[PDB]
Amino acid sequence: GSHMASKRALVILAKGAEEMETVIPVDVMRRAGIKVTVAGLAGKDPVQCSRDVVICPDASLEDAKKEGPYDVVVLPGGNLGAQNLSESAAVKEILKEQENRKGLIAVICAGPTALLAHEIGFGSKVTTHPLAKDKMMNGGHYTYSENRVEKDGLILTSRGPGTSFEFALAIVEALNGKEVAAQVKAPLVLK
Amino acid sequence: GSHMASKRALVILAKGAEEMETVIPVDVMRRAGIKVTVAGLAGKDPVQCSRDVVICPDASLEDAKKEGPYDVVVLPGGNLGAQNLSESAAVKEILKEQENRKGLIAVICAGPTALLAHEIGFGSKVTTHPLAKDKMMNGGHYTYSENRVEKDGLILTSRGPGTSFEFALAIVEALNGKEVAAQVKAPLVLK
Repeated sequence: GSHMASKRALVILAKGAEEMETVIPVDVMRRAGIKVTVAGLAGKDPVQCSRDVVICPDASLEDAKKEGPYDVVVLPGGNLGAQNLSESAAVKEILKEQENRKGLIAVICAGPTALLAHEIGFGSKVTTHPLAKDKMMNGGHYTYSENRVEKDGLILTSRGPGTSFEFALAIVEALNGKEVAAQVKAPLVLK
Repeated sequence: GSHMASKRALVILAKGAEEMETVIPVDVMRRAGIKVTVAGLAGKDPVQCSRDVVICPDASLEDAKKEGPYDVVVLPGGNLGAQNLSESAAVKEILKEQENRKGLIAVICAGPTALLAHEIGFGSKVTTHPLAKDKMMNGGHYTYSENRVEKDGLILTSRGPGTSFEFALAIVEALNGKEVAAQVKAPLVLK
């Protein structure tokens, strides 16, 4: 078929998610032509984020989970967002399936602690927000990195709001290649 | 009264606004303790942004306009967002009042072309997204800058999604001072 990759992303949006860490990847991936489904963890109703920005999901996770599999599953950070994701059986199942099928998992900031909660990617080199380091490293199930973006095979992690553009472009690069990522980067006026 | 500034921001959210350029300033200003009202240009219902992210306003502009004045009026970019803002009599009135009372106006990316439409801040040094330069400069009503953030008195402009953190921190600095801006910057993991 076509040499032009048509890819799909699942972004899981929980109450208390960091809104910048949600919107930057969604926007940047859509700029790349990735079909992104913003899926509300609890359901389809609008989601109150960490600084009270309210984002309306495209669908409930309930419904979006049925339209899998996805080329990447994306978890934003935010302490409460990460907590909610960590407590979710539905999220456990999706991550496990994604890992089982050798699909990309991309998580940022406090997000990676959801990987810890769900026993996903043990033994990976991972980064997190500096403040989430101890939580992530409790039990020594990973090797820690200070890299702004870290990609260890199909486990892609990043550090904070300030690494969100780099994180999103790394996802684009992994799904669609370097040239597509360069195209999307070009008008962003990034440093 | 208190030596600790309690400040208020009005962010005007139009259909087709750039969602990153909306959420980054809202989040960053709220991190600073600024009371931010995300006001929907057309009303209080959820607003579809440039890459289809849907953000629920705190209020209609109709209602928020009555709770003025604000310490800063913020206009995000996005071509369609900027167009809608440029066509709005309500926005014209708010900007004029803000300029008349020597209050801050902060605009990013395509956003500054709304200043042009409304004849706001003529003779200011301003920047825009590179692609919006010609539109902004039509009629020679401003002096152009390539600075990532440009502040000419009470007219603060910036270039794109990639300058959004710098733009938001500049607003924080203008309202609450350098130390508050440093506090907010510290955990962002910015380059």
